[PDB]
Amino acid sequence: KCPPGTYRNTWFSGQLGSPFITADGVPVATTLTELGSGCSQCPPGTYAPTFGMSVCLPCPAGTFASAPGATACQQCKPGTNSLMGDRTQQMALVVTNAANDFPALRAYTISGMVAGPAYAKPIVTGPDTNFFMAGKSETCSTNLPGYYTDVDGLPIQLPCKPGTFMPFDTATANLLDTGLTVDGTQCYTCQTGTFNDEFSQPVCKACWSGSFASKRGLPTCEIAQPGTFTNVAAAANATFNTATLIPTGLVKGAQAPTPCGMGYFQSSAETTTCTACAVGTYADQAGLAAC
Amino acid sequence: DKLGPTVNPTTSDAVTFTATVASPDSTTAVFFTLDYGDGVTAETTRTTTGALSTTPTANLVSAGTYTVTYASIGTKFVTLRLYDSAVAPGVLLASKTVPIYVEDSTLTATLLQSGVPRLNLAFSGFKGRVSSSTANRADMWATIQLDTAPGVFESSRIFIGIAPTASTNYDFVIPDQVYNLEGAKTTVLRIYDAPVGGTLLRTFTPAAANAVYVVDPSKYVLTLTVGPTSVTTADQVTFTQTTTEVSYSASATSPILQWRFNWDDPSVVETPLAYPDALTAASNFPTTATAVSSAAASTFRYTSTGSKNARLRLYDGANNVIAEKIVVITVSNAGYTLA
Amino acid sequence: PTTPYTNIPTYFTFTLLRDPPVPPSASSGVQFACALYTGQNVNPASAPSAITDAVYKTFTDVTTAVATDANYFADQQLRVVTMAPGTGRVSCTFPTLYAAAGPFSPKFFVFEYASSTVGANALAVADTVTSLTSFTTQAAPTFITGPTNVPQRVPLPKGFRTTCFDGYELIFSNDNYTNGVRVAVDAYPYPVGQCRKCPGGTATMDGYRCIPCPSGYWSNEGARECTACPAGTIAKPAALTARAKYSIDPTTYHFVTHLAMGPESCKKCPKGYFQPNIAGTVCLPCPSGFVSTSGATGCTACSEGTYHTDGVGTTTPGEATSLDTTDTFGSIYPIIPNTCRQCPANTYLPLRGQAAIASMNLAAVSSATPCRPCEDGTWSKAGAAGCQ
Repeated sequence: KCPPGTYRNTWFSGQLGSPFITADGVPVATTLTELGSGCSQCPPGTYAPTFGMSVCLPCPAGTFASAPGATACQQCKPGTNSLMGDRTQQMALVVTNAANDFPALRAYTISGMVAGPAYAKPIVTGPDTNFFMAGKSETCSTNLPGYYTDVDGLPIQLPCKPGTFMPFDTATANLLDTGLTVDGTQCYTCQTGTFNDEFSQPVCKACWSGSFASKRGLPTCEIAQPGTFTNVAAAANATFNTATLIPTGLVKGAQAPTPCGMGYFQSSAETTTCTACAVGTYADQAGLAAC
Repeated sequence: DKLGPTVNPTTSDAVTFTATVASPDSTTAVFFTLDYGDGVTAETTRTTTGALSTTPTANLVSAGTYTVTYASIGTKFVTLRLYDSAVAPGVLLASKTVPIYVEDSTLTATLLQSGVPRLNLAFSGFKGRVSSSTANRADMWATIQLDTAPGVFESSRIFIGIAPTASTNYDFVIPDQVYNLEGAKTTVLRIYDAPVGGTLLRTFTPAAANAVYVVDPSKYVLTLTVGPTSVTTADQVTFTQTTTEVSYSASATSPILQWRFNWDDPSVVETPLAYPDALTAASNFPTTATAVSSAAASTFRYTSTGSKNARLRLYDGANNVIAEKIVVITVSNAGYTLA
Repeated sequence: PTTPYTNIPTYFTFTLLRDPPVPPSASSGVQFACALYTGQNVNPASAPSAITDAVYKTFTDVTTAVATDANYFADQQLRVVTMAPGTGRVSCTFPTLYAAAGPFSPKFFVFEYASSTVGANALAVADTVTSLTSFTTQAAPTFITGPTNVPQRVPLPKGFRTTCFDGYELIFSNDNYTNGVRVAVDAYPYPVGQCRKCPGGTATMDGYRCIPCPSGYWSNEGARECTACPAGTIAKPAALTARAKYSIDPTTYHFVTHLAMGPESCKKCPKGYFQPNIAGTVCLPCPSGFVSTSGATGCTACSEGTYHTDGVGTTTPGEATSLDTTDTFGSIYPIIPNTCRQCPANTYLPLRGQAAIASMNLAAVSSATPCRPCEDGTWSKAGAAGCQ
């Protein structure tokens, strides 16, 4: 029988490994084998625990095997995850090699609101063409900004739950306290004056002026109750540039209720400005719902 | 190979053969004979060849009478055999065999594509008729094959049914299949008698511009430009049918898709499904921008003061849109004041 | 092989050969005292004073050691191992803990052990040391090497699914996948976990990996267990080619070259080869004399008065056609002779199934037929089993 870690098929020998290390993006006709038997070595991305088998089976999800002669697959690191291609390659929208078109796989397809005043449903358009987890013929790829991976073994990268946001890198962030660094594996809670009503969000949107938010990690904005107002200028959700699919320019809204001053009321909730009390009626204390 | 009809031959038609012979080693003369699957029909004699050499020589059936009409339908093993001398038995140098499938003329098979198969997306709008001329027919299987390209392979065996009685048509459902070429295809619906192997009974053909064409919905670009947006319920929005240009911009030869526009207001039903301007049915969709209608101008007033999604979408066959362009229009009633 | 990891407790194994003078099976066991010094000065302070075997052979009795004796990792340790009779090779095992990184030089010595005493150098000549290659310990990478893990009770928005079910491998895509065929594209705002069917040749249970079958079997796109190929068949995986543009839906992974897509892949053996097994990864050439028929399960013995050579002169030979081998398989199964021939007049075959002996060079030694001169005073009427 063939030794473990190798194989031999009558219909095909040889290894085609690492098709995302070469710049072109094509496999290599590897023919390495163990001398004594001559059985063909397992292609990078598979393994062979048993002694005798013809086809040696792909690496399962959440695992990897860079070396051809792999006895078994290793669980990806706590931070990173398993997904064909590297992060930048998965994050690349432009192409260089026209013929192969290899470094152009568009795996992100992020929901974020497009550059400019428009708001286009996911910026990258078209079917995801490169999606397999199992085939992993290289080091474990780092995690898409929206998602995260807590434990070592994880088939698919998990999205950050509502009221949380995992930025792309530590420096390329918007609102992070300067005593922490995003290593991927742990998802940081949204800062006061933000909302996040969906998963896999690389940064949570700042609440529109009317509604405000006080506590940390709030899945929805808190309604400005009648008797106050919320004025703020820089309260604009970040603008995902199409060049690198990264958000930027987020500024938080009003953290406090900031009640309506004396002689000034607000009957209607979810309001930015405060209305003056009419003639004949008075406002005795600040924060009065009505006159 | 079979030099006769490109389609798998039926009993009547009778086939011709091409068989070039070459010899990179030596340039001598040999004599060839042709056995047929039904050896009763004919047993050819030994005829002389010339020179041969590395280059292939147009030989065998040039103006010969080796064409044989078969009787039974099935797989027949034609056998070329080369001999050194022209005496029995001689010395057989080589013997190449070739299988030739002969189908049944009685059975008919037709393929219907309901809608235009989109790219990537799975297209289920297929259907197959099998009208048998015989009274009783046995159980039958079919195999869809999307294209004749080497990369695409024949699908699994589907059990279409029995077609037990009469000469009536028996529809069979075809399971979903995914295309990826965004170009013209050559769809082949083969039919077998048994589940595994057996024999070929019919092979359908796209047949001259009824071919499955793959369409990318992304390529289509449609402009709407219909009046203002912020106007109120009083103001009438104007649909300028001449200004709404629809274009494919991918390839010249694409199927036509009738358009249809909706106000998204319950007051008025959706527009009737019609073709682009100055274009008839069963023609190529225009690659350049063209209006939906020649001379039209609609005026609409929204009853309710809400957000209205004026949407124009292209249908074909089944009501499965491939290209939709929506535009939002807002309505306000608080601008008015009287004193 | 040269350099071990820094802080992992490394086992060291030394193979000792007694060479052709292997102690006889009928004898008593022999013992040897393999002793080594790693090079580090973590344990008993200083390094050994000299290289001579005298000091080396008195390091410590370490043959028995519990993991928590504080001596389980001694820089210099001597153990005693035994060769049982009837074996020449011995393995000596020493655990070694390297606290810090740096160049080290392990010095290994071997001594014949007899009656609790340590002897001289077991190698020829006294005071010869097998110095191991001086290495520098590298960092120890952490990597658990088990199967896939699964997270318990994590919140997912709508479609995202941690674990797909039988016959559907896991995908990470925005597009609206139903079953394994997709319905709509670019529906979910972000990409999420879907399930694909898996192509024909493959078959998946508990699906994260979508595994092609072993050569013996054949599969259909969405089956749990990959289907066995019939007895008299091969299941030749049809060449799959590849994807050329990296913007085309991939059938399967990239290392996958061929797949056994559907029952049609189970082609049947040509005449002259039988396939008894059910896996049937390669067809079995029928042995000398025995003769097959089409895809055969068992070779039929050739009758008496007959041998086994080609049958080109005879009519209706059971030879493999060029179609059945070149077109379906190629060059792996050439055309071998398959038929029975009658030996001519005045010779006879009493036994059954003796084929014609061949020759691999013709101009040197000619091949003949294994029938007999038919002892004098007797004749035979062409193919016969007994001379009259």
